[PDB]
Amino acid sequence: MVVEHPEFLKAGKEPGLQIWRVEKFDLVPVPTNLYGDFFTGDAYVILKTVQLRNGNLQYDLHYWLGNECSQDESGAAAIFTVQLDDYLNGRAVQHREVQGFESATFLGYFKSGLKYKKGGVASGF
Amino acid sequence: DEDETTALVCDNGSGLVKAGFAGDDAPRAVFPSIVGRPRHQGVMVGMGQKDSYVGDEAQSKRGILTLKYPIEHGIITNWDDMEKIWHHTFYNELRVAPEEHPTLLTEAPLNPKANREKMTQIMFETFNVPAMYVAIQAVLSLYASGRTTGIVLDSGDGVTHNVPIYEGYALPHAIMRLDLAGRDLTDYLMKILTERGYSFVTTAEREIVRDIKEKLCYVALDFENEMATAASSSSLEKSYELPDGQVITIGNERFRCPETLFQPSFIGMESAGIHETTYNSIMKCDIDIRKDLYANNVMSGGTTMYPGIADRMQKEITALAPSTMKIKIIAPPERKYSVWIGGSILASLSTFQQMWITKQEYDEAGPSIVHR
Amino acid sequence: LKIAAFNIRTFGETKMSNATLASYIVRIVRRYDIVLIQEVRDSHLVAVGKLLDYLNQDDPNTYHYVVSEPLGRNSYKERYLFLFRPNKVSVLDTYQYDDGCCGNDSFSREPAVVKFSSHSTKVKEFAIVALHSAPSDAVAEINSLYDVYLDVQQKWHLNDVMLMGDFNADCSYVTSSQWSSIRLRTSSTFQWLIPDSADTTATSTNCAYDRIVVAGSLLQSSVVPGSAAPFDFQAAYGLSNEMALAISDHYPVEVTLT
Ligand SMILES: Nc1ncnc2c1ncn2[C@@H]1O[C@H](COP(=O)(O)OP(=O)(O)OP(=O)(O)O)[C@@H](O)[C@H]1O
Ligand SMILES: *[C@@H]1O[C@H](CO)[C@@H](O[C@@H]2O[C@H](CO)[C@@H](O)[C@H](O)[C@H]2NC(C)=O)[C@H](O)[C@H]1NC(C)=O
Ligand SMILES: [Ca+2]
Ligand SMILES: [Ca+2]
Repeated sequence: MVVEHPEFLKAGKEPGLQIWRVEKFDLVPVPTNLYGDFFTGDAYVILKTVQLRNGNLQYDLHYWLGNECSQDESGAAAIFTVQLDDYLNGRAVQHREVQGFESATFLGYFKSGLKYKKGGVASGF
Repeated sequence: DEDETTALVCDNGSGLVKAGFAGDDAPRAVFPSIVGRPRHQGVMVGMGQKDSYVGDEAQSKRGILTLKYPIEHGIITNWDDMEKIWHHTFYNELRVAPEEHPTLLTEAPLNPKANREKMTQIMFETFNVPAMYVAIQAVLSLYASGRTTGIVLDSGDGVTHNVPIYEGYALPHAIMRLDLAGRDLTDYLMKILTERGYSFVTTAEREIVRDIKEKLCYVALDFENEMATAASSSSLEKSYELPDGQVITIGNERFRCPETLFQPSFIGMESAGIHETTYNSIMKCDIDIRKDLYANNVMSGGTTMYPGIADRMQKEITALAPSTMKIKIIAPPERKYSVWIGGSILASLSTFQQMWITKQEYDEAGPSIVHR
Repeated sequence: LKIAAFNIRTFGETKMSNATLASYIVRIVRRYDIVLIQEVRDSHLVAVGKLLDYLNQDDPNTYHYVVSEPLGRNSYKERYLFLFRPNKVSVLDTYQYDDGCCGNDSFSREPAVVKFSSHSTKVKEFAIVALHSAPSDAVAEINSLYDVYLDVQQKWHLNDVMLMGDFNADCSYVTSSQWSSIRLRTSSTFQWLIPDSADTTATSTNCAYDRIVVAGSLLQSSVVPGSAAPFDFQAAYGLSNEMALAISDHYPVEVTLT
């Protein structure tokens, strides 16, 4: 574990919310204004950094999987999520999120509402 | 491009050996894990002398050859033979030199420390590869289905393995093993089908009985009552013709073959069924993570392709496990390549670029560096 | 030097599996130093493997072999199989004939040519073109053998060549009028050992289907006269009619060189 990918260094530094979309075997940071918008044919990865009472941090890894997406993107979403958890010293609990069947907490992150849409980047195969 | 489209992946199975490039739908090559050694001295018309054959040539000329199986029950036994399998894979199958192609390899669940380092020592010094990695077979299958938690059931030709996984890491302490798979059920089919009245003498009979098993056999839930259905002379028969114009009819034995997976006493074994293995596999894990495993019950390998298998497992583990528990058996239609598929993705990731334990790491730290 | 071209009907695994039959097949094979078997319908060379086991059980190097892949545009293929004694002779080069494959493929089963080295005979080096012709083009394939020999001259420059096998070259398949076109029979270069008179059929019928042609001056001189003829194994071992036919329908056309 000596990963030096641009997005990894920026991740988990301060409290907030970070989103990346799986774009042909690689992560790309979604614009902050487009948060809460997901293409049904793609796989995404989210990380909720919450501040704690002791001064330390808390990380919650969520990966949203599209309905009409491909296997490469669905798989990659699981792979990156594990590599991050390890990058944060195994201090995060992962969450599997499906389209339509979102969890209790996952729905709570978006204070502007969750909005799906048709489309998405092509597969890497 | 130097590592994206030049990367390689390879599943090492007791029966077949799957291989291909990083970022393909299916593996480009799928040949049987065999090494045929000629018994008598002679040549094929056109060719000269042949020290030994590998793959299909070994399979198609097995009468005059003495075939050896390098991978015994999922694990590599004979290193000298396995060395030639990769040689055939690199040059003969894929038409690629190994010295400029990163090579990903798959290991069985509980592959000993030595076995990981031994194959690592081979690839770098004997084949001179630029970089390589040793992933697990059951782990790739979980990543193939797009998740990081749950229990996998890889049942190939050699062995069956229940592999509990949590947060990406596999749980070795909970892994279960069972020495029965594709080759055993076929050998059971062979015997119950001859016991039916028929005869499988020649190689055209001996080889086709495997083809029959795959196409006709089905996992019939509630075996007790499935006999009453078959005992009513119903249209649960299915005729099939040999290479020659001789037809055959398969009745009870069509579903009594895969039932051995759930009743080991069929073949005389005094072990537990796949349903019980899955329950006990979970029971050897932490109590706070069983709910994930019950719901994320993935399926992989070739000997899981029998129809009605999810139905059979679902009913059994739900009948054995808790009442209020949520169970769900997953089985992607490409589960006979789950192992390879997951690796094909894994290797093609941008982030995997740094997981490659290259010759730079090898020259200094030796074969012990990839051990982890 | 004992040579023989023997067509074994339905030479498969069910054939060799029979202990009673197998006994006599190996016995016949042991009679000759070089043997060419035809109609080998063994998809995975198990019977070929079994035959070699009985022959090489005492001595591993009693007989070496030369076999081809299954040949046949008719979707019903068979193999040519040589069984030769390494001590008496040795193979130098072997190749499958390339007629084309199209539509112009002259042969049903492309002849397998083998270059030998017999130091215990007049001819030290000589070729042996094996062929089992399809009864339909019995003439067309026999006519094309002349080209096979002509190709041997462009390859190994070896004018000494033996062209033998079940040519189906008599009776209904090749009648009197049909010999005119065949350049093999017309040109004086060739010398047909097995005559039209010969009966190379285990059945009551009288047909010289199995043939043994020989070309090249040295080769022709190596042959012992009055030796080139079939081998009635029915009368030889005192077999009954069904017993003899159970083995095969064609006799083995032998010849003794020196
Ligand atoms: N559609 C099918 N139905 C039933 N059985 C099948 C099917 N396809 C393959 N098999 C069986 O699965 C075996 C091959 O599967 P697989 O490639 O997963 O095993 P492997 O990885 O080579 O060996 P292992 O994983 O046990 O070490 C064969 O023996 C075959 O009989
Ligand atoms: C091998 O085949 C031979 C030839 O077919 C068998 O001999 C015949 O056997 C049948 C019954 O299977 C008898 O009806 C015939 O009378 C036999 N032929 C003759 C004329 O002798 C033989 O049985 C087979 N070998 C073995 C031992 O099974
Ligand atoms: Ca997509
Ligand atoms: Ca496998």
